[PDB]
Amino acid sequence: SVQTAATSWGTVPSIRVYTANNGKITERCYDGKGWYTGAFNEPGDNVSVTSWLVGSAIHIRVYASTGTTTTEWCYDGNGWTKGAYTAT
Amino acid sequence: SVQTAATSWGTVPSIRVYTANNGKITERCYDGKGWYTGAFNEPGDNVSVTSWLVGSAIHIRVYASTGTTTTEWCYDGNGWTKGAYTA
Amino acid sequence: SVQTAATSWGTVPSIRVYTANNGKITERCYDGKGWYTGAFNEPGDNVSVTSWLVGSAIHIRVYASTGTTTTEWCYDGNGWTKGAYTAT
Ligand SMILES: CO[C@@H]1O[C@@H](C)[C@@H](O)[C@@H](O)[C@@H]1O
Ligand SMILES: CO[C@@H]1O[C@@H](C)[C@@H](O)[C@@H](O)[C@@H]1O
Ligand SMILES: CO[C@@H]1O[C@@H](C)[C@@H](O)[C@@H](O)[C@@H]1O
Ligand SMILES: CO[C@@H]1O[C@@H](C)[C@@H](O)[C@@H](O)[C@@H]1O
Ligand SMILES: CO[C@@H]1O[C@@H](C)[C@@H](O)[C@@H](O)[C@@H]1O
Ligand SMILES: CO[C@@H]1O[C@@H](C)[C@@H](O)[C@@H](O)[C@@H]1O
Repeated sequence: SVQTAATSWGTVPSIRVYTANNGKITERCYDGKGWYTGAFNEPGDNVSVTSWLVGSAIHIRVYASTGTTTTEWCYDGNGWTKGAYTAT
Repeated sequence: SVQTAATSWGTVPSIRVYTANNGKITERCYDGKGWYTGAFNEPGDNVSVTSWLVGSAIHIRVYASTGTTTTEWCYDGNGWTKGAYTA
Repeated sequence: SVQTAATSWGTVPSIRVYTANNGKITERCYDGKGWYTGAFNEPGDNVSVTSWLVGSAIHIRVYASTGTTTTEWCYDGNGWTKGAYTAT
C-alpha cells in the first residue's frame, strides 16, 4: 500500500502529488499540459504537504517521516533544501 | 483504523471530509447548515485531496490508492470522473 | 510510526503541523520567528486538517480518528472545542 499527499495553486492550475512507496518519496507534477516527474526525491514512510504564494512566487513545505524522525524539505524557486523544523 | 483527508473553500465555509474505511472511501459535506453525505463513493485504502476556485465554481481532486494503484477522481460542477494522473 | 498533517496561511507565513504518535496528537507552530509547541493536545491514531481566513482571523478544523471514531476539533480565536461532525 502507498500513501499520498497533494497541494495545488493558481487557476491553471498547478498540482503536486507526493507518494511514499517502500521507504522512498517521489513527486508528480501538473502545470496545465501533461503529468511529469518532479525534482523531489527523499527517504520517508509517511508524507504531508502545504504551500503558499508570495506575489507570483510559489513556496512548498513537505514533511517526510521515517520511524519517529520528521524532516522538513523546502522549495522556494530553485531546488530543495532542509528546513529548521524540530519535533519538540 | 479509519484514514481521513479534508479540504475547505470560501468564508461560509464549505468543508469536505473523505474517510477510507474497510476499502471504501465516502464523503461528508458542510455548507453552513448541517453535515450530510455527498455523492463521492469509490474504492480505496488511502486518500488525499486538494481543491481550487475559478470564480465561484469549485474544482476538487481526490487521490484514492489500493495497493500500488493510485486513481485521481475529478469534480468540476456535475458528478465525478477519472483523471489523467499516472504514477 | 508517526503520521503527519499540515496547513498554512498568509505570506509570512503561518504553518501548523499535527503529529499522531502512540495514540496522542500534538501541534508544532511557526509564525515567522521560531518553531514552538501549540495548545492542541488530543487523542488519535490518524489526523487530517484544513483552515480558512475571515479577514485576518484564522479558523482551523482537525479530524482526529481512533478505530472507527472521528472527532472534529475547532479553533476560532479562543482555544479548541468539539465540533458537530459525524462520520455516518
Ligand atoms: C520546475 O521544477 C518542478 O516544479 C517545482 C515547483 C517543484 O515541484 C520541483 O520539484 C519540480 O522539479
Ligand atoms: C525560512 O526558514 C525556512 O522556511 C520557514 C517557513 C520554515 O519552514 C523553516 O523551518 C525553514 O527553515
Ligand atoms: C453538489 O454536490 C456536493 O458538493 C460537491 C462539491 C461534491 O462534494 C459532491 O460530491 C457533493 O455531493
Ligand atoms: C483537465 O484534466 C483534469 O484536471 C486536471 C487539473 C488534472 O487533474 C488532470 O489529471 C485531469 O485529467
Ligand atoms: C495562538 O495559538 C497558537 O495558534 C493557534 C492558531 C493554534 O494553532 C493554537 O493551538 C496555537 O497554540
Ligand atoms: C459552528 O459550528 C462549528 O463550525 C463549523 C465550521 C463546523 O466545523 C462544525 O462542525 C462545527 O459544529
